[PDB]
Amino acid sequence: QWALEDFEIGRPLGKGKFGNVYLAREKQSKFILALKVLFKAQLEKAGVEHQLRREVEIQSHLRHPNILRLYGYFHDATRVYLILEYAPLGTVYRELQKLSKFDEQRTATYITELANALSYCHSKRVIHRDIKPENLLLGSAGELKIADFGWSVHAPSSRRDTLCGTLDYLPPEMIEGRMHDEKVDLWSLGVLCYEFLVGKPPFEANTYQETYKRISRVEFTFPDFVTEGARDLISRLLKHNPSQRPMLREVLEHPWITANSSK
Ligand SMILES: O=C(O)c1ccc(Nc2nccc(Nc3ccccc3F)n2)cc1
Repeated sequence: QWALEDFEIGRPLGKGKFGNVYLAREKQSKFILALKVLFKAQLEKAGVEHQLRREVEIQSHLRHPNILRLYGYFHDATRVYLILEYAPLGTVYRELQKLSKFDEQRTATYITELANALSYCHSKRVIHRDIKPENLLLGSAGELKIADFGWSVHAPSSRRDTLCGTLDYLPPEMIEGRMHDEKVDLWSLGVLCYEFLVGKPPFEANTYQETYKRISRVEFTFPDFVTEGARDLISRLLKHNPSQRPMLREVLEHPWITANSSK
């Protein structure tokens, strides 16, 4: 069992509504990790305790290269602490703001990485991971890690979309006040891919109700440059009916994936 003084604390990597993630290192081994700090006073207000409590339980059990590993958890009085894997390269979000778009090789690789994570997660009976770029981190060299977990944290940047970066990634079934099956995730995949190539999500709009309009009615159009295998994958992924959406492995199999995927 750990405690706060077992750790040296660096800068905040990102600041959230319930707390902050700090760069840290265990004092003895001098091994660097990321410490999520949860103020716990917003935690009651927001009515989230027991959930989080079993969430550390679940995510404790998740081992994947494309999933950020939760090493441990502890708490004191005012704060809960998640001891996390450190991802040196930061957010795919700032990367995407850097380049303004990715290419098909990068994109295809990220998408297979993600598909593996979600496939793994499903086999572990875990659904509805938050895969929007803000929640995705970059490991040692290029590798892509799903952060999720602690409700969303940001490093200072852009400013533009703050949130209201929200439902672009929400599926019609979720937004529409209904339940969801594992297939929720494959909608996000579609959206992600689009963004990667385009630089913006397919449903982006200057009002919430209009974004909704486009999502639930699945109204989205490709710029000239998007290749059609890309189009096929995306169109195949974004379907009002969950049942018409591919299974993950089918996604990995997709011809365009295999074509440009470095993995
Ligand atoms: O800003 C940067 O250069 C930067 C941001 C993050 C980072 N690595 C990391 N590792 C593990 C967890 C974690 N939380 C987190 C922090 C901020 C936003 C989103 C996050 F999910 N962030 C490295 C650099």
